[PDB]
Amino acid sequence: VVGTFKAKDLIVTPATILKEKPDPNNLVFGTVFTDHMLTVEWSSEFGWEKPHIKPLQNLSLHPGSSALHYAVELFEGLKAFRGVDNKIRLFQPNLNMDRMYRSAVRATLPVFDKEELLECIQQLVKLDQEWVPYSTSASLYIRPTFIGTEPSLGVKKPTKALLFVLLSPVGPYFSSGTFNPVSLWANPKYVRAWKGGTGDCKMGGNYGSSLFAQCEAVDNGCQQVLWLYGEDHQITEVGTMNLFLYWINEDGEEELATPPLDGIILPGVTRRCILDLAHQWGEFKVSERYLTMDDLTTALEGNRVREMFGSGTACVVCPVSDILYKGETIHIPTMENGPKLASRILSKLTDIQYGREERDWTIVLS
Amino acid sequence: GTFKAKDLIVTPATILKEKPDPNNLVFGTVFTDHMLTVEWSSEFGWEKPHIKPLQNLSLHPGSSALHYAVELFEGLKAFRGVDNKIRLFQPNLNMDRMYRSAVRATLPVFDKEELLECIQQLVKLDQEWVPYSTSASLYIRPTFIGTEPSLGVKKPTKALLFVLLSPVGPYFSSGTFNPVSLWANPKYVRAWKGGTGDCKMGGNYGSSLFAQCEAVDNGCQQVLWLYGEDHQITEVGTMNLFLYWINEDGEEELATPPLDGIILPGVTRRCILDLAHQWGEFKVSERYLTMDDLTTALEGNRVREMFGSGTACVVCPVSDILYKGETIHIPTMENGPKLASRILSKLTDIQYGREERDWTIVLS
Ligand SMILES: CNC(=O)c1ccn2c(N3C(=O)CC(C(F)(F)F)=NC3=O)c(-c3ccccn3)nc2c1
Ligand SMILES: CNC(=O)c1ccn2c(N3C(=O)CC(C(F)(F)F)=NC3=O)c(-c3ccccn3)nc2c1
Ligand SMILES: *Cc1c(COP(=O)(O)O)cnc(C)c1O
Ligand SMILES: *Cc1c(COP(=O)(O)O)cnc(C)c1O
Ligand SMILES: [Mg+2]
Ligand SMILES: [Mg+2]
Repeated sequence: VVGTFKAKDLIVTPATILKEKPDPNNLVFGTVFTDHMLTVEWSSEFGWEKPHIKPLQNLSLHPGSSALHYAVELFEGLKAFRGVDNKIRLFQPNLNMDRMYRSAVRATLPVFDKEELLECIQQLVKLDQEWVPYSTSASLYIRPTFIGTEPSLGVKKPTKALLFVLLSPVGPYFSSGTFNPVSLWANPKYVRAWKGGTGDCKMGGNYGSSLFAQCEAVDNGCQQVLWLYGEDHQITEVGTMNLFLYWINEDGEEELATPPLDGIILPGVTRRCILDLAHQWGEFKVSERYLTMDDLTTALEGNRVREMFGSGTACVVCPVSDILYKGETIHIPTMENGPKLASRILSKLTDIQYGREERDWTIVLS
Repeated sequence: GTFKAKDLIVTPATILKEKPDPNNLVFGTVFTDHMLTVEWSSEFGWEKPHIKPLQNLSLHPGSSALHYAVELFEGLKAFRGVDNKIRLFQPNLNMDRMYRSAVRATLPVFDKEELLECIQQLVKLDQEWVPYSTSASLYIRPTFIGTEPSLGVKKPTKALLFVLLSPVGPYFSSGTFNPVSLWANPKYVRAWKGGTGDCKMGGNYGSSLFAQCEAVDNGCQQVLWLYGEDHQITEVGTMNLFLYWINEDGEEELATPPLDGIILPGVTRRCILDLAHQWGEFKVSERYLTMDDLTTALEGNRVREMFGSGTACVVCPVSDILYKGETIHIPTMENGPKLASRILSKLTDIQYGREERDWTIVLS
């Protein structure tokens, strides 16, 4: 019936008692939640209900809900930043709405009007705007979440769903607020995602399967998993981050390389932004290309590697110092090379996020 | 550690729901009066198990089951016998598989015997829901979810184990073989080497819905899951795949894909392999089967039967595969189907207590 919900229909139930804000320098990522959340119910029978902004509450779900049985679920991750000018900005949020819509279609969750969801998210951040931290090293994490709630054990396209948005204040990625280079666990026994799978979507099913390898990484003194793919051991992603390699390539050219979007790579907003910046600067070759462990070890032997880093909303730029592979520790000289490019990218993205320079990539809160 | 069945806290419902007509049941849509719930935390371990009225779950919206598919499930049945004794069927294999799935999911381990006793006590309390029909059964859905209120992608420090009961009818309303048409599109891959395809983890299923919709759009009832450059035939929807044929060496053979990481080790699959091995009437091979193997065999009139196996269907004969724009006929229904019928008769006779078997347990 109701094709899609509208921000103009928002029903706002303000909280009576507002919670004390956390210290932005003693925050664990995604553990502290703001006063309010967005919820929107859908059914096949009646379509989208009116959207609600209401106090953070537990969800009341039928125990047969397909999100709990068949991972009929997806999420997004984007941030609000309090600028040096005290204006709150979103960063490329229409890219998150596009990616969420694409994920919903592949999940068989009901489609929604992307502009109306973004306006609902803006109104939620506006209401909880004092949760956007007063710190140029902290931000407000925005977690749109979309779950199948049909009370049927049939493996089927859902006839009931809930779209909701949580807000979580977060500090710097590492407590130190400076580059803490990560050690990676590279075990080809595990595969994050495969050709013909859903690795290019933020569907919950891609993450539950990763926890065992992450635990093995921590057991072996590593902070993140290096996700290897195929007989040639392609390096694909670092934990929940896109993978960048800054090196002299096989042709002796200075190059920033990242795996191509061939179906096993999550198309990161950060990844997109870094490729755009590197293209704009025009100071070295920019290549979306396959990179193997043998490519990397051959390059290290030839002193051709400068930097390796992950990219993502949570870290921005996460330098890599070491990879544990085939029972050996392989040193990556990222931190002995500045890291010049990683630092330059972090400085440029944070200058844009916190309004130190104007950009088409930011929207001031409505 | 573990919860213990001896600690069960039973809160009976004071209002009972009307039992459904056993001949008008939609699979997994009707739920019984009671459920099992058991809370876990890293801090305190397993809480006492509860049998209480079916209720909504109250979950923190940050629960890792909702964000990162930190979840697994099982599927097994209780059957009201011809002698009116309620029986479970190979339930220890479900407990083994659930335990193994929990380890792969990084959910907390539990005592398999304690969970089975808790399930028996739940079915016993709701035993009148086990249908009065030799074509209907009580579906048992153990479910295990991460309830950590954290957006970190991490091993959960909070979890809920629960069990739902759902009365269900025959797989097809007719209660006779309705052979399935399969949609074979290699662009979709159910599972990969180094993934979780050999575990009943929720994450393996959410990704499948789009392909299932495409199957139904093209007049097919199930997806044929193809893998690799050679187009291995792996599974049929949520069922293991059996091929009864004359193999390349001219030998009568029952073939099924091997457990190399992309196959869910079905209880029904296990039972069928056990029966075929016991009978000793033909070769039994856990081997790769490709679309080219199958079409070469069909061209040589070497195929007898193809069927899916699973708790829901038992034996699901396959009549056709839509592949590369061609409808490929499988002569299953023109060959009896003799083996499919024999397997269905044997397993249903055991389930409904028409013959004694080590595979069944009479309810606690
Ligand atoms: C072996 N371990 C892994 O490979 C691993 C994987 C993911 N990780 C994250 N992490 C999320 O938890 C969530 C997250 C998204 F996408 F939700 F924002 N991004 C992420 O980087 C973090 C993290 C996140 C935020 C702040 C500090 N640390 N650390 C890891 C480690
Ligand atoms: C393109 N479509 C597919 O490939 C497809 C997939 C799974 N399917 C099931 N089905 C579950 O829905 C659930 C289920 C488990 F495992 F939970 F018991 N088994 C299952 O066979 C059913 C079904 C189940 C019970 C009764 C009648 N029909 N039909 C399909 C079709
Ligand atoms: C979210 C995510 C990324 C990073 O995407 P951003 O939009 O830059 O936050 C990378 N890899 C995986 C697997 C992800 O889920
Ligand atoms: C559950 C399941 C089966 C069948 O298992 P049974 O124990 O026989 O019910 C087959 N394949 C997949 C993918 C499954 O999830
Ligand atoms: Mg519109
Ligand atoms: Mg041929």
